[PDB]
Amino acid sequence: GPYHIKYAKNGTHLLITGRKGHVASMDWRKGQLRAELFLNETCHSATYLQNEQYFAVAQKKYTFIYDHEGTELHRLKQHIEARHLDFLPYHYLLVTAGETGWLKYHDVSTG
Amino acid sequence: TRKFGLVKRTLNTKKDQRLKKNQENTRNIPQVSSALFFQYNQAIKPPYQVLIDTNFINFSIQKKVDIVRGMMDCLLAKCNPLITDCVMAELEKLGPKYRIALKLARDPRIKRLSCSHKGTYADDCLVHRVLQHKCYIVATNDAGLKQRIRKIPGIPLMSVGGHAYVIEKLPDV
Amino acid sequence: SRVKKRKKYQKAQKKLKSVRAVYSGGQSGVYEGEKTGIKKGLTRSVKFK
Amino acid sequence: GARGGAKVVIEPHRHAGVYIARGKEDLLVTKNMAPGESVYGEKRISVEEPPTKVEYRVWNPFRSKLAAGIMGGLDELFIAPGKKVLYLGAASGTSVSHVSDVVGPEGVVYAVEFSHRPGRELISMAKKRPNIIPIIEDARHPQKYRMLIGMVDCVFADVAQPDQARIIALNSHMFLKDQGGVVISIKANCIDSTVDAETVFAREVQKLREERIKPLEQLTLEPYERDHCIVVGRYMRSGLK
Amino acid sequence: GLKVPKAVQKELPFKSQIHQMKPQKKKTYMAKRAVVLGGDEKKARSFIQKVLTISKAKDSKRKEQKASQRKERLKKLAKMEEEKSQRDKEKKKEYFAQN
Amino acid sequence: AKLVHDVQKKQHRERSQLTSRSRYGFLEKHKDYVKRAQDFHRKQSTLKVLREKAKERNPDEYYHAMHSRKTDAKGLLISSRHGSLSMDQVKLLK
Amino acid sequence: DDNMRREVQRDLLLIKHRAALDPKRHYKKQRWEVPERFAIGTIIESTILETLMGDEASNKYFKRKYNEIQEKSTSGRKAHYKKMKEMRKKR
Amino acid sequence: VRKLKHHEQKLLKKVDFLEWKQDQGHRDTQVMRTYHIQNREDYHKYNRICGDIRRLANKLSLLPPTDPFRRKHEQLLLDKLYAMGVLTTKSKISDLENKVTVSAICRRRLPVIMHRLKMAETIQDAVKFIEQGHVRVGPNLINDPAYLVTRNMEDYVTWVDNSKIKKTLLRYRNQIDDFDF
Amino acid sequence: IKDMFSSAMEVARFEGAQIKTVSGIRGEIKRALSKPEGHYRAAFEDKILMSDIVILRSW
Ligand SMILES: [Zn+2]
Repeated sequence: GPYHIKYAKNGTHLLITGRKGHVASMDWRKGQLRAELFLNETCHSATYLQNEQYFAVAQKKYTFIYDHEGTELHRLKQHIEARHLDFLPYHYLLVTAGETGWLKYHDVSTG
Repeated sequence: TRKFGLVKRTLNTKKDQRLKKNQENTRNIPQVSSALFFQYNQAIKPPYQVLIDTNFINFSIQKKVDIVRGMMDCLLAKCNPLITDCVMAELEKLGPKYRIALKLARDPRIKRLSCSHKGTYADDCLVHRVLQHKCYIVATNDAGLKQRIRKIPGIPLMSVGGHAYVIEKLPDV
Repeated sequence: SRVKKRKKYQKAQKKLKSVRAVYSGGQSGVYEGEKTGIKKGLTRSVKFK
Repeated sequence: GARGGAKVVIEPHRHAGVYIARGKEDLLVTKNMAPGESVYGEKRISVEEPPTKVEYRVWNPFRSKLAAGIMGGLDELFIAPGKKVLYLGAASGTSVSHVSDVVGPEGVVYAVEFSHRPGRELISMAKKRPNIIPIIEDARHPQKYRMLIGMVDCVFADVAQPDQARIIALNSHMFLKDQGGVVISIKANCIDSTVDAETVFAREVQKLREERIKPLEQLTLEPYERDHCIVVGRYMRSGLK
Repeated sequence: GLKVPKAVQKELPFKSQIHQMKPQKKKTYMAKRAVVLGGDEKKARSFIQKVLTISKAKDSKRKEQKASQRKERLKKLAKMEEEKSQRDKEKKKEYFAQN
Repeated sequence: AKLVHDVQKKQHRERSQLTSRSRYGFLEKHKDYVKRAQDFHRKQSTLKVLREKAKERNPDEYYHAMHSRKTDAKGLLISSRHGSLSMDQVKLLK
Repeated sequence: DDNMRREVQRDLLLIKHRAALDPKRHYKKQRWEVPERFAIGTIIESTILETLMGDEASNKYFKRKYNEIQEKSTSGRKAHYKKMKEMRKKR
Repeated sequence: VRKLKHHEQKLLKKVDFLEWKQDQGHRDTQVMRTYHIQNREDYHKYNRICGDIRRLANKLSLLPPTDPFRRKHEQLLLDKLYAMGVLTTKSKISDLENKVTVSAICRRRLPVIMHRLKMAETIQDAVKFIEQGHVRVGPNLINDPAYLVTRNMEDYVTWVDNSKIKKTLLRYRNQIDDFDF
Repeated sequence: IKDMFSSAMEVARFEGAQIKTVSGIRGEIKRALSKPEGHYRAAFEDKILMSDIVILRSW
């Protein structure tokens, strides 16, 4: 702990990210664990992308995009020290802000 | 019991199906035609069927050689010249400059052959027809096309040279 | 000269049989099967492109 | 060669419903729909299977042009188990019975014949084979027997007529399914004996394209037949290009 | 056949150590138990090892026939290649002489 | 063969071992000697490789199969001819 | 069945190598790996191995041909080597 | 995503949820897999060192070719990198750009050198033995699978005395002496 | 080698001479052996057999 929680837009899935680096994605109604990462790192926040298939985690210095089963897809080298994450569902933009005081918009579809 | 040599799960580019490059991934020996005795085409006989190439019509006009009469003179037999849709399409694409050649190509004596392929490239269409059936004479002056037909055995090759037509691979002459 | 051309032609007839199948009058007597065997995985048809 | 007491090994052919009998000689065989009798005096092979006694009939290439096609190595044969086949020019059970074996109980064979004398044995055979529907009618007028035929996956034509191309086109349009099969037996002499065989074959292929049938492959039936070829095509209503 | 010295064979790496089975001298129980069908089976077992002897020899001779005609062909082949190489050179002098 | 008579291309017959030396055996010719030299060089080539493999062996090389494989007293690998029977198996066989 | 009856096994082995059964047949060149499914049967109108060895012409052919191969295979071998080392001995 | 239809593909040409340009082709993941790197950022720490070498070489190249300073430093860099084992050859100065790579540095890690010395059947096996305390370099036990071994120190890579692996090596050849153990 | 020469005195005259076998293996007359008379030592480019015959070409 402590644990930051972000529900899916339709409320079917729960994404949890512990400060010490325990990240889990689960369907809380049926109690099925879609993915569980034990990153030995400091995780600040996480968010779901367009749907439960992909989610993003803001780790010590870089943001990582993960798959439904927990497979790492991308390491966002451009986003540095991000502490807050948000996803604009209609625009497919991922937004980050942190200690750098830089607001970065990233298109998940085209990358 | 934690396992040894633990690694972070990551996308495997070479073995992941979802990626496009990974996603994508009875012998036939054609019979030699029964109409062909080694290099000699025994089956072919008069009246002959001749496929007209686009360049052939242009040169025939240049030398004042009529298509039907010139064919009868060269082979001393009745010839049924045939123009495929490709050759007709090539003539039309040539432009207003070659309107004379288009008019002669539409002569009623020149019979028409339909085509069932998308492209308009006529060199490939002619070569496919001769390979399947050994019953056509190829009338062309294109250097490239003539070499292709020469490699195919038993395909008489006709050309316009000098003042009249010339037939190369037709033993009965 | 006539004899040499005679032997040359009959020689060529033997070679033509190895190049392609040639009709030889058809069936003679009871059908005794494909003597040289049947090849399941070989096709000799000419395919249209 | 293939005498009575000899023993053979039966293995499947590349085409479904066709088998090979190995030995000192190889024989093309088909499983017998009506075991215990031969329709035209062919040899038969019996296997004890756990025990029921299954039988296989020898397919003679010199008698059936379709068998000559299999021997010559046709790449695609639309005749297969559980398919409806419209057989035109079914003189008798020399070839229809073997086709009935390939389609099997689930499939059907619409045997079409015009002459009444061969038709009578076609009726006699068909009562042994429940999957055969004999239609004693001219193939020139498919509208007469439209009541009797539904859609057919493949059309096989062995009619020896000069205008068979018209006969094939009419039957295909009425009864052949889109993307369905067409298998034609062409005899050069019947169509036009004035010109060479190759000119006839090239001319017939052109007619098939005009009638929206795409030819897939061509095969000559030597040494089993002279001046004979089989053209295999697909009925592409939408477009041949 | 080559016989490796035992001194060398002893100090060989794990991957390349020659496997040499020793002969057995004491009669094994299974060797004393196994039944060999005699009479009719003997005649039907000598027949097969004769047939497989002919078939291996025939293949090894027809295979050697190809290897003899491969050598003859490639000698004829290279001669045609040499003619096409020299004559191709000559054409490229005749052409560029114009240019 | 251009400008060569058939007389020029006449076979030259091969000589044989002397009777006094018949005991020693067949008189080797050049083709026979080539068979000897080629065979000896082939064997010596493989032997030379084996010695280098022996010299360059790493004493610390470890393979999981070392447990299954065994070595004789002399130091040579022992290989099972076919690759013990439990009593229950023996009772049935007997 | 996995039993693979010895009569059946020899018959299939006698079809894989059928080119050597008669010096006048000379079949097409094929490999014929044993099929997964097959059914042995007789012709309606004595196994092949039993049928073939009942012949006298075929048996006399194999014995001659087999013997000729043995002469080739045992030429220059240990038996030939020992004779030359014995010729060097006086008697 | 489901396979896009034709009209969808034309309107979504640049859509790719698994490959992005900033990934640089997943070169990091490929190199991590080949040499079994367990720390995600080890590649990019190596990448920065490679860039430092390449930056210096580029600046050196822009000095005049006959400069004594240029020749001295370029040889020193070639001398040092060869000693570490990153560079196989010292002959060509262009190697500082073309043949300086993360794989070259990763190839000198302890698990890989064990694999090349045949102490392990695979790099993964070598990592396990290091994590299990079977491997020493000189007199020091090393359980870190990221230790870079210079050319000189590759001579001292060996098993620990009381390792069960050593017993199997000696027991297999029947050369085990229990006095030592 | 033996039977080429009758006495060691003759061999000394031909010491260093070029010789060969029927197989084509080239050699040299190195030295004359003291016992028996006429025997001599030769070195060949490759090992020769007992069945081989050595020849010295002279005119
Ligand atoms: Zn066309």
